[PDB]
Amino acid sequence: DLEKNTLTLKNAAAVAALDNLRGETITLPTEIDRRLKPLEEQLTRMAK
Amino acid sequence: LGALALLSQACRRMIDNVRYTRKLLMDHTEDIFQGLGYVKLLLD
Amino acid sequence: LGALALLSQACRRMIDNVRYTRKLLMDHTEDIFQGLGYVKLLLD
Amino acid sequence: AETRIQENNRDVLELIKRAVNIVNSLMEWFDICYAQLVSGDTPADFWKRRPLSIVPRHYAESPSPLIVVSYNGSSAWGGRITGSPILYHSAQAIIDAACINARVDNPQSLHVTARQELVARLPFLANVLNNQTPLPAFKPGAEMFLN
Repeated sequence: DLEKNTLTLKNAAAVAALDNLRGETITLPTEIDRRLKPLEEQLTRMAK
Repeated sequence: LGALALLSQACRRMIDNVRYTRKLLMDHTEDIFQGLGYVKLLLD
Repeated sequence: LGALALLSQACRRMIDNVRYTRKLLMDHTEDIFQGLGYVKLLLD
Repeated sequence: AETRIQENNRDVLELIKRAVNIVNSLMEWFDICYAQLVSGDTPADFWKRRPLSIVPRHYAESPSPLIVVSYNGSSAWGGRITGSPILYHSAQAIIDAACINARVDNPQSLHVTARQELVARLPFLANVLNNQTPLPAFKPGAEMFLN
């Protein structure tokens, strides 16, 4: 019966890592958008 | 004026291509996030 | 010829910048893939 | 990497502004007054003059971030007073390359060269390959069911 306890402990120790990684990638699309924003300004300058 | 019109068309199409690439990247990141959420739900 | 040379230099610089941005994006995607693989290994 | 990207973006913006231009078509008095008025000091005021560091680590067990505060005046973990702080790098790329070389996640079933490289790069990992002090799997939380 130690397998259940081992898997429960592993899940408890991995939930923090999993949801920390999930929350770290929440701002990733915003970072990509703000990094690609100067490209739009450069394109507008080239068009002008 | 033909060369200027061609340059304007090239600028418009490159802007459209950049916008399409950005939209594709956003869709890919959203799909990755949804897959991660589904994986977390399966292991909840 | 100075204006034409400046335009050619600007085109070369913008092509180099586009190539550098593409290389940076490729490196970032490779790093994300390696991190995902390491996470999968840690939870194997 | 983020700093390099930011400085590259700022250089690009500066050169764009230069091209556009070329072609178109200090708390000393405040501290004195605060000391005179409040006439009292707390440890949570001296560090307010310098930027702080927050290292939250939340979890689904309870909705409460694990805020971590690090000193800025010392060369500790997370402090930025002389240059690049500790990053904990150069210990993942080699492992990832070794794992992807044979498309096998488990390092036990890898080649001899990969094992030698892992031993040389990681001195602390040489005590696992020799198969010393055998133990079933790797279960740190064995005390409960053992007792």
